[PDB]
Amino acid sequence: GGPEQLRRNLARVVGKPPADVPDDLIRASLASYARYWREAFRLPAMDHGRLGEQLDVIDIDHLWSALDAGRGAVLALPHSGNWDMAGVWLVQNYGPFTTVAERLKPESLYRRFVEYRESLGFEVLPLTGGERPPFEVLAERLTDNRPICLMAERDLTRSGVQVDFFGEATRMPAGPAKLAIETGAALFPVHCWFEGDGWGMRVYPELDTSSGDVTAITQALADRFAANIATYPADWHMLQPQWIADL
Ligand SMILES: CCCCCCCCCCCCCCCC(=O)O
Ligand SMILES: [Mg+2]
Repeated sequence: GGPEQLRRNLARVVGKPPADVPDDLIRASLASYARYWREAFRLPAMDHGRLGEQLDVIDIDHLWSALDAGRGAVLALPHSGNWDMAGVWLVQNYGPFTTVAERLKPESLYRRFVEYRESLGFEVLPLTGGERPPFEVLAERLTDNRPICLMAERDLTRSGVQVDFFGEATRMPAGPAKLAIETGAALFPVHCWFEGDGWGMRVYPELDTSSGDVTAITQALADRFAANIATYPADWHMLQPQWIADL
């Protein structure tokens, strides 16, 4: 989609026609987008121990307490800030975790990305073409009282859950809700953003699963993502189509 699709996505976040999205916001979002890729370049070579010691996560005790209760946890977050840096922080402060990635094309580029995240200490499952269904591995991780992390605000396929997002229809993956219902794992929304020259991260209160309804739960997740993106609009680098009307 590139910058023009980014402008159109920011138009929803901010409630204005694409043409009226503030110039300063478009600028900051492109700078934020550039920063992610500049950090991805060097992140495998940074001092991960130092980063784990010196960065903080607001309300990380949410997660720790879910793991003290033996429940496992689903950390669901949007494409904001540098989520790979948060992953480094979790690897250093808790240990390796499991996640999931679209099997991009070409396979050589997919492998580049796998190597990148594996060098950060993550276990990355292919969304397609792996030995086992990713869901089933994830559920086994949760039942072993482990955290999993899922990028959770975009899934524009037939099986994605339709939710309202900044007042308009989009689709988000059902996995986070499905996994929490099936395993009892706590479903924590997470947000990452850029905090000056550093990184801001927060774990939010777990989502109520009493409804047993994937669509209601995913809507609550979307609502929290929308509130967090609204706080740091420039850090949500969604340059791909997000809302259904843009497909
Ligand atoms: C604040 C608590 C720790 C949060 C850690 C979250 C780590 C997220 C890691 C995601 C890795 C996969 C991202 C690539 C997927 C894609 O966009 O195709
Ligand atoms: Mg309840």
